[PDB]
Amino acid sequence: HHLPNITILATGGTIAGGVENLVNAVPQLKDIANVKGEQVVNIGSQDMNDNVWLTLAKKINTDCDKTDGFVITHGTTTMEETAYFLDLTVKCDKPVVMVGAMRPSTSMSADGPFNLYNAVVTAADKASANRGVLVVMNDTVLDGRDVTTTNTTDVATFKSVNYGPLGYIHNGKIDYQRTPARKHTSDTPFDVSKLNELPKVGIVYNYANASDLPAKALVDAGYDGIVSAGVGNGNLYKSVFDTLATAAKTGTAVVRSSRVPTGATTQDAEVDDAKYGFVASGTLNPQKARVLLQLALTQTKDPQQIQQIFNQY
Amino acid sequence: HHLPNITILATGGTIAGGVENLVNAVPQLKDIANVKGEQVVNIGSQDMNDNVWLTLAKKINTDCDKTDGFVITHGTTTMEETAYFLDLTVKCDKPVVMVGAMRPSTSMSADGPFNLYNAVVTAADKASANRGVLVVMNDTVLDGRDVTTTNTTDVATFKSVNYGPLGYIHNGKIDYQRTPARKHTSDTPFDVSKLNELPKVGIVYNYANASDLPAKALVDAGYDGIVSAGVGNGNLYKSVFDTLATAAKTGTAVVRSSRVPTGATTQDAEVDDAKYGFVASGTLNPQKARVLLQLALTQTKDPQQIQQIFNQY
Amino acid sequence: HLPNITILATGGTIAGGVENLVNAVPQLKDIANVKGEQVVNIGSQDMNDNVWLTLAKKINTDCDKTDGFVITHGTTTMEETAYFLDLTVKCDKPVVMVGAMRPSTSMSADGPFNLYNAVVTAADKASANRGVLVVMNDTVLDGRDVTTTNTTDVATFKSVNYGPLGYIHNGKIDYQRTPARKHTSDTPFDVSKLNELPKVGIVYNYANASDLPAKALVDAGYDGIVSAGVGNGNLYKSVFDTLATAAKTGTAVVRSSRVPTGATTQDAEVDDAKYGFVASGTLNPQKARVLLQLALTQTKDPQQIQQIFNQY
Amino acid sequence: HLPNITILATGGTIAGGVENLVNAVPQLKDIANVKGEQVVNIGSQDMNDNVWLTLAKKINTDCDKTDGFVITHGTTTMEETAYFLDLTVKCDKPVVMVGAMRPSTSMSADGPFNLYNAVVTAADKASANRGVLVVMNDTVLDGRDVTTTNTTDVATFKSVNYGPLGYIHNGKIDYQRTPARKHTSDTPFDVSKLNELPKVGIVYNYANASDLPAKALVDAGYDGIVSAGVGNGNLYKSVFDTLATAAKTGTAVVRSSRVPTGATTQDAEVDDAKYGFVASGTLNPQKARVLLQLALTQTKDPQQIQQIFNQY
Repeated sequence: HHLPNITILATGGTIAGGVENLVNAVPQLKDIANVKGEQVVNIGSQDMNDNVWLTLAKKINTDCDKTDGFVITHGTTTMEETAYFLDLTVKCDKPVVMVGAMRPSTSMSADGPFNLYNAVVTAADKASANRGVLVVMNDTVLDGRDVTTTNTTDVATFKSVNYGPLGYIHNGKIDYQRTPARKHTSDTPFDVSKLNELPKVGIVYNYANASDLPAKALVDAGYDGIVSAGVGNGNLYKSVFDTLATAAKTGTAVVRSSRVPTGATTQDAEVDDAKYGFVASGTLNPQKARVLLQLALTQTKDPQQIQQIFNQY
Repeated sequence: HHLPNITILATGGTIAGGVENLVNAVPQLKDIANVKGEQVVNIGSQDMNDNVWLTLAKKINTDCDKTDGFVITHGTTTMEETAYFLDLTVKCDKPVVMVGAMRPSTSMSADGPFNLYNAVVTAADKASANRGVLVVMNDTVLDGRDVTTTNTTDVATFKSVNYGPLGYIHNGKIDYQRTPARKHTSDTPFDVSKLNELPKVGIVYNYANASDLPAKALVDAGYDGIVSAGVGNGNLYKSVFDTLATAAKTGTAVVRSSRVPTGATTQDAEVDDAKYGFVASGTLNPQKARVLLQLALTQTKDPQQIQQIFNQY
Repeated sequence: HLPNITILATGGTIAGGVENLVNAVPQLKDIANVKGEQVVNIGSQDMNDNVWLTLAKKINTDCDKTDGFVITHGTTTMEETAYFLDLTVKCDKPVVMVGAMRPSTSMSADGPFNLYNAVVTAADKASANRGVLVVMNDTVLDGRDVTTTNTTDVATFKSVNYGPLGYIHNGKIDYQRTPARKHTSDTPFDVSKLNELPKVGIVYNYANASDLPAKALVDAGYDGIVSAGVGNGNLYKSVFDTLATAAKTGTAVVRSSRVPTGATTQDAEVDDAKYGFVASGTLNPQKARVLLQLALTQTKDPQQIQQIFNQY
Repeated sequence: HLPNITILATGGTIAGGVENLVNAVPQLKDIANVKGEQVVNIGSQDMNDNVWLTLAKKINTDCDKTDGFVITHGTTTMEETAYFLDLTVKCDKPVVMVGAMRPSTSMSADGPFNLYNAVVTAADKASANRGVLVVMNDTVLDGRDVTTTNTTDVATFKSVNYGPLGYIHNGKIDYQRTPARKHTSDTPFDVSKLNELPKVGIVYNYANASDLPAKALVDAGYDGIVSAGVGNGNLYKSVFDTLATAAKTGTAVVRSSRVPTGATTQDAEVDDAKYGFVASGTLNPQKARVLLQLALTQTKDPQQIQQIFNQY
């Protein structure tokens, strides 16, 4: 019979070819779906922020019943953060698919048009429901939790570096062989429909001879939470460790992640988490650990509980 | 005729099996070289710092004539930083080889013994001279500039993620097919033999809704230089960009690197470097960009000159 | 009350006979009651159909007598045996394969810790119902996707298209994935009455390829030929012509690829419908052989072989 | 004064005949004076010895008439042609190969930007003396190590053992590496008088492997056989016995590996000295064929073939 209705929510510039005119930039979209577009905000992905996240999640939650699936156009710099936020806060189990482009739309061999096409194909496929928020880039379907950018410029940068992709797309057909095991979307307790702001969580970097001043500035300003981008398996330079130990004793939530791009920051391996009240991020990298910590702090300030959240989501 | 003399400088705990007794932990070392060991410092790699670096570089430079090659035992967390520092400051063109272990020496299938063996094999091979400071891990020879840790726990974590390894080791023989093109060791102008400290350079992280407070703390404390771990191709969150723009106008050196684990942060692509007085790090990740910036600042505070250094070393 | 784990050996020892293992790796005692048995003693590179049938029958038979199985197997052909077992084992208890890239007498031998992690894996209840597993280098990999990516590296084993199922740290496994394709007790393949498998060989494509290998297999009456194609399963002209003719005579022909990752997709490069060819999807040539052998025990029709290739 | 770059085409067009290219990619005009010529018109999967000899002769002949060459070639066998040219081209001007993973009429076709970057590469003086290059997905790769890693991905081309030579950003190349093995004008191989190459075929190893492919090649008088071995170049028993016998009769036998990265090392698994076998090092089977063909134009002694395999 008929084609699904897919809504395209844009957050920034056009990635192909005016969100209302996408069907004229990529006319092949008409054969896959009845497409409607809305510009929700217009900003550079590098300036992505908590208000945009709250706005997007509310919009998807409210409009879930009116459409068969969503495609979100988003810049590549912070795609991985936005995707995990929505993966935790969207209560709609219809396909929510994010997509961007590594090359500008006017450039030779621009990747955006085919990325957009494939994203609409993903959002229109019934098998894509109930898998969480998805990122479609370079002929691959990736889950919002594991997905990250691995290269500054490559069209193939987006990968799920720990657990792999969910599926591959070839000629408008998707071979799914995986689905994420951690809880997402409608299975999480996080509800943002009444929040107009989120807890303050910052990130500090570790390295040889690291200054403690970044950590001290965040504590002095009353941050709710601090993520450490540790060295190796979440290790801290001594002055950073002293400042964070004190902070965690006096009510700051402290998550140990790693600057190292793959693998888990594991619980009491290098550092005695139970003694200091620290939380280990597992496979969440620093920027994703921030997202989960922010949301955890809307429900609890207890480190043992926060740790359990980091083991479930 | 006879075996080379190799000196093993240790910075921390034993990686096999007491630096003087390594020849009893790995007796096969005797067949490859006449080995001597010295404990230079004893610290956790996560607490690595500028004084240790200055001490190591002086020691290698002074002792260069007394030995055929050096092996340095070092923890894995900051190996990649220490290696690049020495790659720029060591004036000895005999093999300088760093080595560590991802598993403790008492654990089942400890990687250290064979890593140590292979490191001594590398340091004893005449073909290893004139290639810069080398890291030997998991049967692979890696140059100190490109080498980084890719996984929190894997024995195979060390990779040269942009340009690849220099050689592979199989049965005590190395097949070298590459050598680094950027200038190293005795071809650089950096000389640390008279320095008892280095310029202050810190790192700030970018992410959605990033605080500018870490950057402001470093500027207020008079840091000489700031490396930004940007999003994508070295992009900055707006408040971080405003603070750094001001800082660079008033004499702080500012290098744009990326949190993204591979690829170059390229010069005037995303950001107008010439307008703001910023320097693009190319393929140096944030912690390595710090090392080069520190050394650049012992010779110049001019951004155009600093950029040229970042294009040569 | 520790689980009972059976170790079935197929070759030499990977740590330190088969009942010496608890002496070689004393930490095993703390995690399982281990019993060992030497099923065959063969080098992995000489792995064959008989060993496969034997292993599947032993596991299917002893399923109710133990809580899980660890099979010690050499690394060269581990990926083939693992997938065969993945399709033919009807025990849904953990079945975990393990080997070693370095010999047991070498410095920093990988076998002991690998063996220890394999037993940890087979003893964990969360490992059941995931199909046949390979445990190497602290990683838990599914039998369909796992392949060896490097000739000598201890980290060689990877699931190159869809990734691992779990990682192991201090004896605990973080499972975040399970394979979607049907395995073990969900397959129709039953080897309990078979003493032999259909004959399936493999030919390689490259520039200026001889069609002689393909002709030698056709002339010998092979039931099936898998092509290790160039790119997206393409064939050198002369090999193509030999295989189009054999397909018309009822030889089953599967297009796979010499290229180490990605699917050989259906009807994209070659018109499979027209020549009666089957596309392997993500199965590399040696894995596509395994499935084709089994498919041929149920059917010789290409369209139904294609569907099997789309479900298992 | 822009460089003169010649585009030699071997098949269809990768952007948009061969002189239409400057209309298809107008930005080329700003970086080079481009002349095009269609040397053959063949699908990459049917690539053969004749096309190789022709391309090497054309480049060797026209070397002094142009500043660099771009060769448009289909992706399936690009890695083979690139290495053949790398050993036989005596022009030390840039020779750059390029192709496309998506067809020119598809959405987000990769050929135009690839072609543009290839011409950029051939026009840059820093590209000379690095041997024959492949330029794909903003990356500059050497002809010996480059291989295709995925069946469909635009990013498929990688130098999987030693990495790329350079990356291209906004028309500038950051070169940080050059290949150490001898190439182009440093090799002894000269194809200028040859109308044919020695016959070298490829056999695959796997569990329960037939020795029929190997026998079909021996019986036909092949000069050389490359084995795509399991693990570190191992051979299934029956294939081993067939090839040990052929080696004794003077067939040249090279052990390579089906495993996609790492070296097939000398005397490690198999005693090469004793059977007269040669180990391929990092050359995969299809690349090892190329070098073996050329080695056989100078010598039939295994020890000297081994040395060639250790130098080129």
